[PDB]
Amino acid sequence: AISFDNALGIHQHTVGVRERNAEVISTNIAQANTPGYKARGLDFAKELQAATSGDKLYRLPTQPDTGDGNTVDLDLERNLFMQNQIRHQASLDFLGSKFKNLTKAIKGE
Amino acid sequence: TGAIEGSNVNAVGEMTALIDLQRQFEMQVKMMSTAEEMDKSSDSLLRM
Repeated sequence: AISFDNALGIHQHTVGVRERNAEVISTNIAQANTPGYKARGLDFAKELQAATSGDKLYRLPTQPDTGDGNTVDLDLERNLFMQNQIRHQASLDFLGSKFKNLTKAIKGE
Repeated sequence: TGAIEGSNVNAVGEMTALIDLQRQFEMQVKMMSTAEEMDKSSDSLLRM
């Protein structure tokens, strides 16, 4: 034992995935008005598995498009972006406390 | 022969169509206004 992997856990890979998800969600919000653009989804479980050791998912629209072809539901995108930011803040707190505890033990302070 | 045929426009029929087109037009305009009103409200979600 006594290794950074065994000490940090999955809180280092989770942060990267949460930032990846925010990039995907922000892309859907920006491309909301572009006709023909299809909303992009991200699988957290698969992304976390790939990050730990190392495809395109589309979001099914709740209602038909008005003709443009864009399936971005901006009501859902804001809700997911808000959730992603909260869980990303927790992951930073979880990962940040891993380093603080490691520093505390190696210095006894 | 000796006569000219006029138009068959029913003036009342057009006028009653006009007043119904106005009201239906105005009701949909209110739908546009309440659509952006909902959109403005659902913007504090990302306002941390």
